[PDB]
Amino acid sequence: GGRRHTSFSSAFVYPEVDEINPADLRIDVYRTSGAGGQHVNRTESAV
Amino acid sequence: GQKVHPNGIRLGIVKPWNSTWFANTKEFADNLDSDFKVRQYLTKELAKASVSRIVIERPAKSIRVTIHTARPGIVIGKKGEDVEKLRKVVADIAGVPAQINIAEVRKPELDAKLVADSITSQLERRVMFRRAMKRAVQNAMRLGAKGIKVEVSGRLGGAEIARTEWYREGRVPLHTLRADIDYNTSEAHTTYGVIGVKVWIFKGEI
RNA sequence: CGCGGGGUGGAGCAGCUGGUAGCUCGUCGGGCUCAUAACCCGAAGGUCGUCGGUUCAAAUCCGGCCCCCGCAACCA
RNA sequence: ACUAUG
RNA sequence: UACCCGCAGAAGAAGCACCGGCUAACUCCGUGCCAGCAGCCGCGGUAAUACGGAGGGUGCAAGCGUUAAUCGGAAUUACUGGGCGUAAAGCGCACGCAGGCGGUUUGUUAAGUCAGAUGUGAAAUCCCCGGGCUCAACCUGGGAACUGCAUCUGAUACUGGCAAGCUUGAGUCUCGUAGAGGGGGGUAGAAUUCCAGGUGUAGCGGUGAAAUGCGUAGAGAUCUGGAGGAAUACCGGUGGCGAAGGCGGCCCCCUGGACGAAGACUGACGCUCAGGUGCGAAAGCGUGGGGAGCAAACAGGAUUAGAUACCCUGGUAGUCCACGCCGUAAACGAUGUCGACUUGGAGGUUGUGCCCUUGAGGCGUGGCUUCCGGAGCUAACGCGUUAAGUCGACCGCCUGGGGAGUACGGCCGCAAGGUUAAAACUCAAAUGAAUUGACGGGGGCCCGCACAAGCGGUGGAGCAUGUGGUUUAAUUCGAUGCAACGCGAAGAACCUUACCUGGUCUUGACAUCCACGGAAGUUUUCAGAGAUGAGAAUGUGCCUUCGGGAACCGUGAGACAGGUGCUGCAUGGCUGUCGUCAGCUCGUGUUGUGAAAUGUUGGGUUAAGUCCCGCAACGAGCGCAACCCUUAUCCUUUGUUGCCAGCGGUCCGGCCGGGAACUCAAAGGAGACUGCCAGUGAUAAACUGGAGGAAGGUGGGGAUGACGUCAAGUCAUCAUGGCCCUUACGACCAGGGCUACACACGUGCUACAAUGGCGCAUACAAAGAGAAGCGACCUCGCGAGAGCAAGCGGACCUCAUAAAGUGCGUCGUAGUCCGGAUUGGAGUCUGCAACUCGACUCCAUGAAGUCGGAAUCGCUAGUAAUCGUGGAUCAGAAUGCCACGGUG
Repeated sequence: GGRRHTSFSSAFVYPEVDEINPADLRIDVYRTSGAGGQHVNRTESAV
Repeated sequence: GQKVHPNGIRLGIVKPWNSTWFANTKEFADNLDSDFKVRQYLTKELAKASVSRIVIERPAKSIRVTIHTARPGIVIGKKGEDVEKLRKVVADIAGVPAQINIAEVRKPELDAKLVADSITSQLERRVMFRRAMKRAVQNAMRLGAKGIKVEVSGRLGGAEIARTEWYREGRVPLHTLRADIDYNTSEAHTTYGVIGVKVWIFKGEI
């Protein structure tokens, strides 16, 4: 044609910028559920 | 397409020139610049006087302006009075001693320049443009123009977009060189800028 | 961790038997078209993860370090 | 052997 | 209290909506697709009659507007009063119960129907004629009306009932004819596939071209024999039959309908049909058979950007039979069934009756069917006795587009799904026929360096120049597919100049007006880059009812100037472009409801809407053509500065007597018109050939550019509406810049060489320019040039030796005796000034380049190619631009 258009465009400007304490954790330790004889029943693998 | 100027293609066939003097190369540019100012003057003065055509020849030293006009009375004023006070401001502009003549124009309806001036006048006092055109065509055709087109152009009745209405009547053969096609032109200065007005006027052939 | 495999142009791949880095796509430049895509022509581009050894010479052989996968981590 | 879009 | 009388003073008493159209009423300012308006179309993006405000106007008016609600308009649910071929709309086709409708005649009944009478239909309301409130609303007297229902008494044409008939509608019987009508059972021949053999040898097959595929384990081709399944060439037909779906070899068995002829028989037994029942292509489903060919899915091969496709090689369900289901299709004539009436023509098919059957024939009469077309109908297309015409009976269906034939529910189904069938929400349209265009990988005819046939280039190299980008203080602004890019610019060192830097001015560099002072001018002066700022002299042109006025300069304040600032999308003018393409229109008539059409198309022909002939057209205009310039032959006149044939003389030169022939010069005329001959052709227009002619069919070249197209280009040539700046966006100056350079593109020039390079001699042009100009001769300089100096406003003189060419010598296929870029040194000229940045000369230096990828340009004859010459612009600065001849 040759019509008056009316476009838009952004600009966007943003700047740049550049371990968890053992005190803060409690650690339950306890027995597992499931399959395998005398060893599963007794020991406390699970955390 | 663009047309050749119908006066200009027909010079030294059926139209004659308007400046009809001889020069060599020293004085040619000067004569042209004089003849320009003697016309640029006599147009500005004799605006009401209805002037078709200002011929200029140069015999001897002296300059000789013929004027053609619808209204001899208003140029000659009284006892000349006006002719003679044209001469002595012309004869400055040339430099040489001058000589004004006059001719009539018997039918101002059949001169291109006067028809155009006429129409261009009416458009400045805010006349409807289709009337102004169509009067002019009728008037020429009842005084025996073999044909006539007129052509106004550009913001007509103060529109916001330009147009060019035109209006022929009879025969107007512009590729025929033999044809006498009296042609001319005028700008109306209105409040809506300019409107331009062409006018061709066939009068028969040879 | 125990065992084994892999890091190569921008992407996916080949070259790993020491002396020579290719393939398809992408990028760049030119054309064709009113224009874009396809199509035609021409040109570039790889510290071979990283550090250190061995050799006259390391993408290639050898060691450490880092990331990425796969297999194993069983009998009570 | 040609092909798509605006 | 109504009502009546007195007092005072225009006093105490006008708003609301609208003004774009519908719809009565218009202009400014603000605003700039924002804010907002809006019932619907839509308004608003810098000139808004549509927003907001103002002024004016229109309409209502103690009210005026908005919203909601009903009817209207809406014939848009149609009783009055609509439709259904293509716009929404005819069930896929039948049978048929309730229902609706029913030929003709006599009698009777009196239900419908009609007439009259009585009873009732409350009053108010409505309507009419009155009356009362000052009028009006309001109140009220009398009437009419309450279209209705019942009872009684008549009428009996129509409808109905009951009875008795009739024969034309509808049926039954008799006899024949045609038919792919249906169901079951046999059978024939051709072909494909496979199986088993014989002959035989390298391909076959397939495609646009291939490959996958088959083949030396013997394919394809060919011959013999066998198996099996499916379909029936020819006949074959806008032929036939069937309610529709449908039905196609021949034969038999069972069976349905249609039609015709003449007569006999029943006596309205009829038509239509909601719900109901049946029939119903293909695909698909179930159980069981079969399986040649074909072939959804699927596989591989191609094609392609991809190719889940079109094409190829294979291939399973399916297609086939039996018995069940499914119930749908553009199941279409997109046209429900039945009946009646209303001009014609051409056919086909099947009966039948009359006729020297005398002929495959002449004259009629039924049935079914194809194509034209009249009246009429229809929005139009079309339909048109087989209606979509004129009527009647019954049924089905439609009520904007999407949502959606969908969801939910019901019914049917083995399933797939069918059938019935909504609403919210959303848009202001969606749709039909016809018209003008434009478009088509639709068709036909015709053109053009469009292709083909050819010759030469561009794209690669170095330079010139323009453009983009990048850079810069600035690289001024514009032109951007064809139709910008050696374009504006026919010529940027300063100027130009519009840009940057710094330095200056403010009624101004430029113009008009008034005021006051000085005749204009001349001449050096020191600062400063320059603009600019501080000094000596000099007349008095001119008239003076003598004031000064006029020529011209500075100073003064304001009206103003100024602006290459913005908008080419507000404009004029001018230009490019399709395109020198043959087209583009009008008037009056006519056709059509109309947009429109016709003319303008058709048959010939032309370069041409050129010309002829036709034809509801007849004419006209703009274009084509011609009229104009130039070139090609001749004639007439006129001969200097041009010319020299025949004459004399010579310094051998048209140079000097002379000549007026010839070339040439530039005025005036002649000549070319299909004019003449033959043939072709509708006796036409024209075409093909021939003659004479310098030229022949528009002889060659230019100028000439229709209506219009692209909001094409240009506000920076000029003009111009509006906006903008006005101690700056105006104005003056010096220096810089427009010439920058990692790059990319355009247009040119020069090359890469023996058709050539260098050296020496030697021939034949045209067209131009010239006074602040062209500049000879002679002298100086290697040269560019310099010094001196005739001539020439120019057929006289100068620029000015044309070069390719030709002859003789030389180089030997080499990055060269090809090529000239680049750089160093030294000059010349123009110019106040060549650093940035001119051209030319001399000496030296001697890059790239060995004929250019994809691609791409120009040209049909004095053309292309190649060779020089001149001009405008211009102080100087042409490889560009415009022009000229040579060879060809």
